[PDB]
This record gives sequence, C-alpha cells and structure tokens, in this order.
Amino acid sequence: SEAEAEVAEIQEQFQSGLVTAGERYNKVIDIWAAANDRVSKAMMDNLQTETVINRDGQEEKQVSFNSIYMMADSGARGSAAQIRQLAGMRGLMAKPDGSI
Amino acid sequence: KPLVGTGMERAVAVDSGVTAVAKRGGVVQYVDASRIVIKVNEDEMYPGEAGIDIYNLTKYTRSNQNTCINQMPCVSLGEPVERGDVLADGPSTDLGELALGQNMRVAFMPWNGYNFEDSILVSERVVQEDRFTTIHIQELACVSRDTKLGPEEITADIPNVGEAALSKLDESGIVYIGAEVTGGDILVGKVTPKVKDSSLRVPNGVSGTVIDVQVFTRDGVEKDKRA
Amino acid sequence: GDVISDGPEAPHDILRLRGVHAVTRYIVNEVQDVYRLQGVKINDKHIEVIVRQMLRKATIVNAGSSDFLEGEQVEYSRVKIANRELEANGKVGATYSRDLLGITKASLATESFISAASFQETTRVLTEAAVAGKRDELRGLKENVIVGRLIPAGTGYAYHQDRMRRR
Amino acid sequence: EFLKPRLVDIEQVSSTHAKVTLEPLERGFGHTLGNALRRILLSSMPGCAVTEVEIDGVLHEYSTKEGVQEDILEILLNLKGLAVRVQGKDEVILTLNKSGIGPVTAADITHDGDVEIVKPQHVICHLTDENASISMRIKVQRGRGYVPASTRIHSEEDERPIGRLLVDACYSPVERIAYNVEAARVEQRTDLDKLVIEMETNGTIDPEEAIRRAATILAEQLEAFVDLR
Amino acid sequence: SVTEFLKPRLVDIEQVSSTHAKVTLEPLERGFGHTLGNALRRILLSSMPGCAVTEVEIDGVLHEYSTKEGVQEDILEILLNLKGLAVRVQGKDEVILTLNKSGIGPVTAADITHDGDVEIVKPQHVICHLTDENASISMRIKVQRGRGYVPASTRGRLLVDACYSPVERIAYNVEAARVEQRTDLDKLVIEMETNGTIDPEEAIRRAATILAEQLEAFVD
Amino acid sequence: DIVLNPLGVPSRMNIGQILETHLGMAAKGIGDKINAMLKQQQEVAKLREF
Amino acid sequence: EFDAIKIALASPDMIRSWSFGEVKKPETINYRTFKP
Amino acid sequence: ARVTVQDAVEKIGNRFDLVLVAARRARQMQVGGKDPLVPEENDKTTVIALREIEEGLINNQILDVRERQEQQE
Amino acid sequence: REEAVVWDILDEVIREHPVLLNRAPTLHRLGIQAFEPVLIEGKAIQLHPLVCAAYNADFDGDQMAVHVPLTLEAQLEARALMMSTNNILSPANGEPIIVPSQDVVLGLYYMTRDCVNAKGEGMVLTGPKEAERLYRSGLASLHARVKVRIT
Amino acid sequence: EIKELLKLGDLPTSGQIRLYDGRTGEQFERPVTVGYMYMLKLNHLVDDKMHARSTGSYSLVTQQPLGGKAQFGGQRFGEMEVWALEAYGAAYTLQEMLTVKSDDVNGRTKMYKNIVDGNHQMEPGMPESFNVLLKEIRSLGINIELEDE
Amino acid sequence: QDLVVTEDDCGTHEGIMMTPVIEGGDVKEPLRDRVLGRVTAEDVLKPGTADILVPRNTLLHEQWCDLLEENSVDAVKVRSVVSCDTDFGVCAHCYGRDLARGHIINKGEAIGVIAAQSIGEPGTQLTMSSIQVKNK
RNA sequence: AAUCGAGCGUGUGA
Ligand SMILES: [Mg+2]
Ligand SMILES: [Zn+2]
Repeated sequence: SEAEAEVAEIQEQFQSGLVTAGERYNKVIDIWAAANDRVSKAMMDNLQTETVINRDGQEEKQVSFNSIYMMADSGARGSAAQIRQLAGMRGLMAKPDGSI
Repeated sequence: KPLVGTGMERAVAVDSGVTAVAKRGGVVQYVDASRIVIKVNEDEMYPGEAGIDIYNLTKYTRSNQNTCINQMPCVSLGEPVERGDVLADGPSTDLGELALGQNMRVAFMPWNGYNFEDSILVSERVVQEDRFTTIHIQELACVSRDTKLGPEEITADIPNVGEAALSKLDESGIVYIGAEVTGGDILVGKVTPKVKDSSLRVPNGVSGTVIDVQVFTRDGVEKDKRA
Repeated sequence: GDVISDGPEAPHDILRLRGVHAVTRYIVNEVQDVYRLQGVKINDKHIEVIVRQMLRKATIVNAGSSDFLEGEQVEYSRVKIANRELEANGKVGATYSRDLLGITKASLATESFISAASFQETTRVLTEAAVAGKRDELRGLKENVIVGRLIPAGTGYAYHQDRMRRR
Repeated sequence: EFLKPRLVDIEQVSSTHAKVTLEPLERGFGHTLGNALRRILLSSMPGCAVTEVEIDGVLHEYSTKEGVQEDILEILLNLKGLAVRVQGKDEVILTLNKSGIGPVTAADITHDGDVEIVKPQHVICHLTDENASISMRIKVQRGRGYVPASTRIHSEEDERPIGRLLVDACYSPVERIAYNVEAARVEQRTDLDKLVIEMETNGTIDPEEAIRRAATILAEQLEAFVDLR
Repeated sequence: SVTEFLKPRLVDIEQVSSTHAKVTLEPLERGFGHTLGNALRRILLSSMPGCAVTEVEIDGVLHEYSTKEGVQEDILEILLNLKGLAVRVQGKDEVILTLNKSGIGPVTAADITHDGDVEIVKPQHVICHLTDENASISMRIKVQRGRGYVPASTRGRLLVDACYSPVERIAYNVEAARVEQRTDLDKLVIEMETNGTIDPEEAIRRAATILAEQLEAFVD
Repeated sequence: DIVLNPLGVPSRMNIGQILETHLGMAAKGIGDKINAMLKQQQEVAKLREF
Repeated sequence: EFDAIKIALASPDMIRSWSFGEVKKPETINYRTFKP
Repeated sequence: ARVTVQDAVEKIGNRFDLVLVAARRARQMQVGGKDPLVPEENDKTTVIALREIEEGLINNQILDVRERQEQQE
Repeated sequence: REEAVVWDILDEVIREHPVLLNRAPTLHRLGIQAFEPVLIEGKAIQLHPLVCAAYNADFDGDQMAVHVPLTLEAQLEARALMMSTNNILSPANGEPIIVPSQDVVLGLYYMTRDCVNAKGEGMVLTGPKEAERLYRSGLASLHARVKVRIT
Repeated sequence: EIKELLKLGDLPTSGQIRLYDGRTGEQFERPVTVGYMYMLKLNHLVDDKMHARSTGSYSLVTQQPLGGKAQFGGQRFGEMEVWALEAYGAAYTLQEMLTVKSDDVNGRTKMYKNIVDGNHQMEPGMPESFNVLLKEIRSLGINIELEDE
Repeated sequence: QDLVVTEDDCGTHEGIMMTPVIEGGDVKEPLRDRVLGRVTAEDVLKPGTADILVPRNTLLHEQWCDLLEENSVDAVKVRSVVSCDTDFGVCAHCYGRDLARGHIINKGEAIGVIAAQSIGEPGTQLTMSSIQVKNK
C-alpha cells in the first residue's frame, strides 16, 4: 500500500510535469525494487523466528522450524528468491525485450 | 472423475465426439453394453418416420496411439433422455465428465529417499485396485502377395515346428478370436516356397489376446473355410 | 604496449604489441569474469590450455639463412626445431612473430587434414589436401578414433610411445 | 514379572467392523504388539476371492454380453469385489444363472452349503432384455495376499481359450486396522494399559480367529530366533 | 498354501569381536523383517532386565551448587563415570557398595573386594584418579534392579539416571533378499553390542523369548 | 496411496499442487461423511440437509 | 600395418587402375527378373 | 582397496604398471593354468589378482626375472 | 526359458562387472560413470542419489543409456577410472561432486537443529549411544540441548 | 473456503494430520500434509521405453547396427561420449565402442567365439565406415590411400 | 583434442605473475585459490628478501599456500602451459596438479579434451565518476 | 544358411 501511495504521488508529479518519461520509469522501478526488498526483509525474518516458552516460563526466541524455512536455510532445495516468490512477491518481470 | 476440477471437463467430454450423445430427446427403449435404442418423444417427431434413434457404440477399437476407444452406456431402461445428453461415455469419460486420471491419497513427506528428485512412491493398494491399469490395442497386418517363384498360400503346413504350436492352429492357420497369444506365436498362417514360413507372427516381447480379425479379399480369390 | 585511443580493445594487437603473457592473462581473466558473473568456478589452467592451442603458429618476418620462406605461416614447433638445428650449427635462428588465430581457424589450420575435414569445411580441407599432396601422420586423437586405433592419451599413451620407439 | 495380555472384549458393532480389546499390557508392549499385529494382519490374513470366470457364449473379456447393461470387463471387476466365505474347501465352483429384467446381485448365485455370501445386496450386473439369459461359472480359491492374473499361469500352461477369464485375486479379508493404547483404571497397578484394535474387514473373517492367526504367525517366526543353532 | 511357509536356508553369524556380532537370516517374508526388527528393538531398548547405579551420597551438600576440592574430576563427571559401570546382581534386588582405594596413581576397578552375589563385568573401568597425599575418597553407591531406563527429572543425596537395560547398541537393517524366483523378500541384519552384562546375541534371544511369552494367550 | 517429496514444491514453484491436495482432502471427507450416512440407512431428509 | 594417410590427385591411369571394368549401360536392373 | 586402488598404489608403484600387471595376470590365469592358494569364496578372478597385488609379494621386476628364467627353459 | 541355471549365471556375471551409465547430453567427463549393477525385478534402472549431480539427472522421466565394457582392459579402466567412487572431485575446479542435496541435506539439518525447551534439556549423557537410546525410546527429543562426552 | 469445506467434513483446517510410520508405528514429529490429488498416467511406459540389444541387426552401407526400439537398434554413442571417454584416458573403451561395438566385419565374429569360449580378445580392427569414406573420396576424384608401414 | 601432457619437466623459468582481480573493494579470489596446485618457477621469498619460503621444484599444495598466507605473500610466478618449452605437448609441471586426483599429473593425460569439456559444460549455465577507498 | 534396409515430413519426451 505504501508503494502504491508513492507511485500515485510520483504519477501526480508527472501529471504536474516535474519528471520525464525515462526518469519516472527508472524511479518507479527503483521504488518498486525497494518495496520488494522490504517485503523480503519482513518475510524472511518473520520466517526464521519462534516464541518458545523456556523452562523458566520465559520466552527464548530461536530459529524457526518452518518446513520451507528448513528447505531454504538448509540449502537442501530452494533459494531465497524462490521463497520470496512463493511467500512474498514475485517482483519485477521482463518484457519480451530486455526492458523490465 | 476429478474430485477437484475446473468445470470445463463437460465441454471437452461432449465436444470431442467420443461420447454417444442423444440426437433427439425421448425415452430409453433398450440399453445394452453395445447398443442404445431410444423411443423418440412425439413432441420432437417429424412426419413420415417411426421415431427410433439407434446408437451403436465403439467397443475396444484401436486408436491412432494404440490406446483403447470404448463406449460404456451411462443410462438404463426407461430413463428419459433429452436432446444433447450423454448416452455412453467414451474413454477417459465418466458421466459426461473428462476423466484423465484417478483421485489418489497423497502424503507430502520424504520417505527414506524413495521420493528423491521428483520420484514417486506408490502404495500396493493402487496396483491391487487397478486404478491406473490401461488397455493397449495394436494392429498387425498380414498381406498375401505373388512371388517370383509362385503364389503364396494361406495354410497350416509349417515344417520343423512342435506339436504345441500346431494345437492352436486350425484348417487354415488362423487362431481363433480370444486366444491368448504371446510373442512368436503365429496369427495368420502363410508359407513361401524355396518351403519357408512366411506367416505373420506376434512381435517378440508382446503377449495379448485377439479381439478383432478383419479380412479384405480382392475379387477372384478362393477364401478358405476359416475365411 | 600502451593504448593511444580509448575504447574496446582487440586481442590480436595486444598479442603483437603487449606480448604473449599479456594476451593470455587478458583472455583468462575475461573468460573467468564471464564464468564468475554466473557463479561458476573453473580453473585458469583449462583456459590457458586452449589459449596455447590458439597460438601454435608463427609468421616468418625475416628468415635469413633458414629454410623458411618470407611471409609464410608455419607451426611454431617447426620453428623451434629449426632454431635448435641452427644452434647445433651455432647459427642464429630466424625471427618470428606470433599470431592469434580464432578457435575455428586454429582448428582448420592444423597440420592434419583429417581432423580439419572431420570438423568443418570438408570440401575445402580436402581440396587443399589433394592439391598440396598432404600427408597426415597418426598422432592426434581424432586421427586415431576415426581409424579405430588407441588414442595417444591415458592407457593408450604407452602403446603410442612403444610405436614411436620401435620405429 | 510381566502381565500377559488377554482378550477381554470383542465388540461387533457391524458385520464388517469389530473392536477387540487386549488387557493387560505393560508400558511399551502396547505399541510394539499393536504395530506387529497390524502389519501381520494387513500382510498375511488368508481369504477367498474370485479367480477364474467362464461365462457361456463369451470368448474374451474385451467383448459385450447381449442385453447386459455393463461390459464383461465391468462384470469381472464387480466379481473381483465379491465377499465370499468358504468353509471346509479351498477350491469351489459356484454357478450363477439368471434371466429377465433386473439387477443380477450376489443373492442369485446357486446356493451351496459350503459357501456363504456375506453381502447378498452386492450388485454383480444388470439385465435389460427379457430373453437375456446369463450363466457363469465362478471358481473361488483360498489364498493369501494378492496374486495378479498375469503372474499366475495354468499348471500345464494350456487352458480353454474361450474361458480363462482371469480375475486378479485380492485374498486379503481385512481393509483397515487401527490400534490405540489407552490408560486402564486398574486398582492393582497404575502403569497398565489396554490395546484396542479397531478392525474393518469385508465380513468374511472372524476377528478373534484373525488375531489368533496373526499371533501364531508371529510366534512361529520368533521361534527361529528362540531356537537358534 | 495359506499354512505352510518357506524354511530359512542360510542362518549366519559373523563374530567381529566378543561383543560385536553380525547376525542375519535368509530369507524373511515381505514386511516381516521390519516388523521383527522394530519389535525386537523396542523390547531390547525398554524391556530387558539388569542392574545399575541409581543413588549416591556426597556429604556436606545442602545448597543448590557446592564444590569439593581434592578431586581431579568434577562430581558431575564422577557420577557420570559411575553411571556406565556394569554391575551384576544375582542374589538380591538392592545392594549398597563402597569403593576403597587411595594413594597417588592409577585407579582401576579390580581393587574393590569380590562379593558373593555381586560380580563386576570389567575390572579396568576407571572411576577417578587420586593425586594428593591427604585426598582419599570412599562413597556409597546404591544398586537397584530394574528394566529399561529411568531419568531422574522427577523423584541418597544425589539421584543418578539408571541404565537398567544391558543393551549398549542395537540396530537393524532390512535388505532385499533373493531366491531362484522371488526377489521381493526381506533379509534382516542385526548389529548388537553390549556392555558385557549379557552376551550380544543372548540379549536378543532373551527379548525374543520374552515377546514370544507375551503371546501365550493365543497358542494353538 | 502416493508418497510425494515436499522438496519438489518450493524449487519448481508449483503450489497449486498443494491447494488442490487440500481441496481433494476436503471433498473426499464430505464424500466419506455421505458414505457414513448411507451405510446407516439414514432418512432422506438427513441427506437432503447435509 | 599403416602409419599415415596420403592424399593427392588421381591420374586417369590411376582411376583406370582402380576399376575392373568399364560401365556402359545406364540401366541398373531389369524388373522382369531380379538380374542386374 | 579392490574397486578403487589406494593401498596397493604403495605396493605396486606406478598405476600404469598396475594396469599392465593386472592384464598380464588375467591372461596368465586364463591361459597359463597356475594354481592359486587363495580359497575361492565366490570372488572374481580380478578381485583375487588385486588381493595378491596388494599383498605386495609380486612386482614388475620379479615378473621380468621369472619371465627370463622361463624363457631359459 | 529363465531356468535356475540362468539365474545363477546372471548372478555370476553381474557381480563385479562394471556398467557404464550415460545420460545425454554428455556435457562433461562425468556424464558417463561406471557402477556395479544389482539385479532389480522391475524394468527401470536404480540410480544412486548422490551421482544425480554429475549426470544432471532428476527422476522426472529422464532416460539413461547403459553400456557394457566387454574386454578385460576396458573392465579394468572402468573399475579404476570410470567408477563413481574413484571420481569424487570435479575436473573444472577440483571441488567435490558428490555433495548431497535435497532429502539428505534436509535430514541432517533437521537432526542438528537446536530447540530451547526441548524434551530432555539439561541432561548429561555418557556418549552418542545414550543419545541414540534417549531418542529411539522417546525419552529425549532430537533438538534437546544436552552435555555429552565426545571422544 | 477450502478451510470451511475441511471443517464441514470434520477435518483439520491446517490440512495436516498426525501420520504414523507403517514400519515402526512411531508418530512423525511434525504434522504431514495429506490429501487427494488427481494423478495422471502418462503415455510413457517402461514397457515401451526399456530396450537393450546384443548382436542384433546391421545396416548395409555401414556395418553399424542402426535403428531404435522398433527396429531393435543400438544406442548412439555420439561425439560427446567419445570426448568423455577421451578425458578419462580410457583408450581401450574407445577402441571397443568404435571398432568392437560397431563397424567390424571379421573381428566381431571371433570375438564372439572367444566370449562363448570365456575369453576377451580381438580388440583391434578396421572400421568399414572409414573404408566407405575412402571409397566415396576415391570415386569423387581424389587419390587417398594408406602407406606400407 | 591433440594436446596431451607428454613430458615430465621442461625446466622453464618464464611464467605469469598473478594478482587477485579487484573491482572496487571486494576481492574475487585469494592468491591461494589461483596458486593452488600450481608449480612455481622460482624461490618464493619472505617479505624482507631474506629467507626462501619454498623451493621452485615442489608441488604447491594446500599446506604450502597456507604457509604463504601465514607469511602474507604478495605475488607468485608459476609455470603456465603457455610459456612451456615443450614441443608437441606440455610437460607435467607447467600444468600444475590434476584437479581430480590430487597428485602430480601422469604422462599421457589429454588435458585439452578435459579443458574443452570443463569450459563447455558450464556454458549451459551461462546467459543467452569517482573511485573511493573503503578499507583501512 | 533361415535374418530383413534408407531417406523426408510431422508430433513428442529428455
Ligand atoms: Mg531437463
Ligand atoms: Zn613446461
């Protein structure tokens, strides 16, 4: 939603004629890449943590036991980007040409 | 049927032409595993006809890819059928639904490395229930021609062979419908002079049962008592 | 060995001016950069082997008293053999300039028409081989796989050495 | 030192579903015995199943019977799942004859004193013509496991081509086995438990006989280890 | 048919060492290898008779964590060493033993006096090593009879986890077995190691007859 | 009936394989409950409601 | 029993030395019999 | 050290020499008819040859000496 | 006719007779490797899970050619050079090729993880055998932080 | 909606159920995803694809056993396979798979006699495909031949 | 295809001095990796030009380059196959150690085929204003 | 000895 708000604001600026086509295209790609990175950051960390009640009754956070996290962090099968695609967001995609 | 489907199985099933469909709405007059006779209703009759729709069904007919095309009726006596309703399901069809495979109980877990790298572990119950057993029909042709020494004869006179191979033969050398034949067994008997056996045989490594025998004879040929 | 105008740089002028080791380092480093950008790890030794195979020829600039003509392109091994012969005679060796041939060209420019023909351009290689009356000694791997004899490598190397020593 | 298990309850909620209680068992022996018995049951319970069929006027299963709603292949598949209990013999030949409109069910096989049909409502096929007469000979053997028709062959390997409608035999009478180990309110000890075996079968086998046969098999197998040379 | 069964033709044991033996039988029925292996493993792991160390007394302990000097190894290490001691009790169910040896030097297990009912399996099991002239240790050890394993998480001064079962190392593996025609059979190989209280194969035999006795209510 | 590797799901990214499996379980459960009602010879009204 | 490969051009005398007979007719085989 | 040779490398020296000795020993056991002393526990002949090589009692120089002695008589 | 003599002879022949398995395309040297074959009742070849990286082979329907070295010298050089046991490193960079993946890596990762409040926490053990007993008997969990004497 | 359908059937909404090993009976530590999936049998059967030959049929222009499954053919031990055998240094294996496994008129008969006599012999041989090459170069207008030594 | 290791030791003294590729702040490979298995053409000297670390005739192994790292060696010259003074092949020491055996390369190993395969195979994995110091 | 064979197009897997 924050990414949508910022792209709407940059579209409003473009409607006001502040930036150009190529510069706006690059800036929007950059901010969407930043949103992708933030989503991956808020995903992988939420996927590697647990709240475990210890012998004292207090919480000792540890590495998560999630099966897909085991697959990724273990390196058995899968990478960080694949987990981002199936659990976060797919991200930017390419046109038939090189352009994103 | 697929327990989980998309709803497009009906369109594929009825638009492929492999299922016997009801041309005119009526009432079933007779259902057999090979024939369906429909007494057409009077609301959709046209003057000058009896009002009977007859649907013969393809039964174990070989397809292009050596599969089985078979039609099973999906209606019983007295059932009122309407225009466009499925009367017999073709292969991979269940009550007008496209049925490519079988619904199976699966568990997503490694099992002593027997599903390593997309491998599949299968319960013995699947084999027992014959869930994925398939029928494969092949066609073998025997053509009688004229040789440079003389014409070739269809007969049971094959020399230097055992008595067991001569037990399944008849007066002409063609073994009967439904016989269990394996690779190396003679289907259509024929010998060439030199004599040498020029008969058709089952390909080695293939063992099946004969379901159809078709004979094409050009004019002027003496057909034997088997023929 | 110093660049006058900036821009993309050719390998052949690098060889003719900067030297041999300079072009070998250039090729090895650039190939390994391409491989590592994809996260692939290969040794530099293999690229050095191929670069050596790319540098088996020499151009006779001034033959002098040597048996070589002027302007020809001859195998560098023959040039070293002639230099050894002249050193045994005590005479100075003929000067030579190395050439950086392409991979296809170096394969085609081999001293064996059998391998060049079995690789590409069979009609050409055969035409020059027949015009020149070429002779192909059985010494490469292809020349022995095609005739069905043991390759000069691995467990077959000893057999080839025995053949050389017996004749 | 060990409290031996004993049959304390055999509850027959239905003809194909029975709960058998074993009590008492010490800690650990419950799961051990439950797994051993479940595997021996699922693996080596003998039974009777349809093996060969010979319908008159039929040469092979890849054909149609006159005035019959289902294919001969479908008929053989329906006869595969026929629950028959045979007493005293390991090889019986039933005959089924029928004619006229109606569903030919399992209640129409010619009655014999040595054969019992557990489910008479089992629909074998249907007839759709009044003159359509169906007559079949069904050979039932007593076996164990699953013997596919492709593997088993005739003794002399030469049998009637017109007959020999071979049906795959699923000799196993049991279809589902669960077992639970539960705490028993024993007034003598507190470490004792009870083993509840919940069995779902085809109705052709007595649960007590099946469990005793499994125990006999297990003991005979362990006898090789006990009697070691 | 449904009554007769094939007889094992090849029953072989390879004696790698005294307590290490490889026992296997050819052939077993399909699924029988895993059933027998799991049953035997469970009964060996938790239903075998033996004796072990359960309680020990160290005087002067009234707080949570206390320390005693003059001993080379920590009290935790000493009790852990005492945990693995192989003890046989033939007459009674509970006997209290004492260790009596001092002096600076090696400390074996054969210096404790022989008992009529208690016999030590190995005389070379070190317990500790004394190093001081004024350091001498002599504690009491409670030996209880039992079967299996009991952690001391819940329920003299110190409580030691008891390894009642004489089983040191039990593992079973099922391989594909082959005959003239059948190739889907099972072959069960058992790898057995013991602490010396009972022979390796003898423990398996004892548990096999224990399990075969559990099913005497169904003998025909 | 079939044992599948969960490792082929994340790398190959075919996750419809999991949702379809859950839906198959739900459908077969509803079918088995209808089967339980039919074995009991329950009244037609019960089947109608369910 | 050989150590190399010699390639060159062929004399018309060499080509005639290779052959065993001169080919005249352009027909391959008769179709009434199987005789070439 | 039978399928993959590590221990017999320090017992036969050059592995090409090992290949040559293995070929000669196989052809000898196939044609020379020498009676071995190792009992046959359903083992391949090449396996027994590798065992005798890793024993280290037979090498190339001794084989050459025996060949010369045999060609003398 | 598949007699008992045939089975005995096949048993004789298969043992210690290397067989070269080969998946196309043969991209590098390891695309063909020798194996010791074992008789399977089925009609498909069983492939070792570790050599799947050398062949770039996954069991999603890949086919694999099978070649039989015939003479003694080819058998020797299959045993000495071609065997997958004697080819552990990659000629491209010297790195190992038999590095496990998928199931093995996940299993080892699971069996070495740590849990803060696992069953059996805090116990002091006499060695690996006691850990084996405590796991198999269901007394101590696999992720429990303990103290063990290691040799 | 799938969770609700699981609830109506009295099933765990997580789609995972405590599953038990059939070999030991021990419950798996974590819940296992169990469900129903639509499996398809493909027209790729080992009854078809499995094929293996020994001393079958040969072509006529070359003596290489050509063909495939339908024609009882051999396996194309192509160029990259020869490269792989070269990189191993396995020279005798190349000699087998170029002269013995194909392209051999007389050496493929006494080798078979040796095999049925329990011998491995007659590896050297001259490929007849190379003879075909020589004949189609000579008949093209070029003199190519072998030397005496 | 025709290139084979045909000799043992040519005794050449020319070779390539090698530095680690640096693009910015990072180092692509350590000196160890690119010298691992190589053969030096000279005596490697400890900084201060006083002591000889390793002789020129030894096979630079993991231990030797670990010692070099301990001594913080800067640049090494090794016998490459390009500067090999052998006719009709390459000697063993100009090609360094066999990356699949661990010992010295035997005579008669076709490294050209090995090189070609080792380069081609990864091909299937292939696609298709100011400078600042960031370290102390 | 009986024993036997190719090209082109097309669609498929790896
Ligand atoms: Mg692929
Ligand atoms: Zn050199």
